[PDB]
Amino acid sequence: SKGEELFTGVVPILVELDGDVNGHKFSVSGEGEGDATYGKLTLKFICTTGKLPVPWPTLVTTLVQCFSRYPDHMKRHDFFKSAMPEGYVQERTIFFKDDGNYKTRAEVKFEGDTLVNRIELKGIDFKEDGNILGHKLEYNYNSHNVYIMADKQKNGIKVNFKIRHNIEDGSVQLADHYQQNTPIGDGPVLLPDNHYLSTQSALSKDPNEKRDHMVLLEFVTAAGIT
Ligand code: NA
Repeated sequence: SKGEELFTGVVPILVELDGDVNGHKFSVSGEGEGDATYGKLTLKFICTTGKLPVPWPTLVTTLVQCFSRYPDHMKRHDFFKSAMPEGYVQERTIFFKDDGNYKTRAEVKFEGDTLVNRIELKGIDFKEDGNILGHKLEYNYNSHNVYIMADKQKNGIKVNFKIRHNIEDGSVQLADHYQQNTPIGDGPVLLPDNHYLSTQSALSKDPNEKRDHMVLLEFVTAAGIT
């Protein structure tokens, strides 16, 4: 409705994250655009503090599900856009198997015509020689499904899914994601029936960019109903 009409065209996106993983502090700034009509996201992220101390793929999920394409028949299940423009809080705990965890809190809302994702990330219990702090993950990203359920008690949603990061030896580093989103405003939101978002992502590098960075192209579509 009101929220849905804010995404019918191309919307500029800004992402700002401050992180601390095992005491390694860093900041990331991202810019790009989203076109929910095609579930399309294009963004470029920059580590503004120097070298990123964790692998870029591990930050992908943290670094705007309101850009998902919801088929017309599923639009009544789109919580994310319904919370706009006031926005929502997105919180996650990401458990890296046999390693540490990230806890994140983000506020996603409009500032003017720009969709902004402001994030604080805290990582603890990482192994200094593990796949994360040791940078043993390939610079790529597998397709992932996100499973969404209503959470009535918080007037929001609960989300869970698995991400499998590719290790450079051919193995896999699992990152189990637990997520909750709650509206910032007190207006009504769409509480959905169970469904999922199917996402595909491609990571690349800007050949003229010398700062540590990540270019991302992502397509996201809601599914699972009718
Ligand atoms: Na402890």
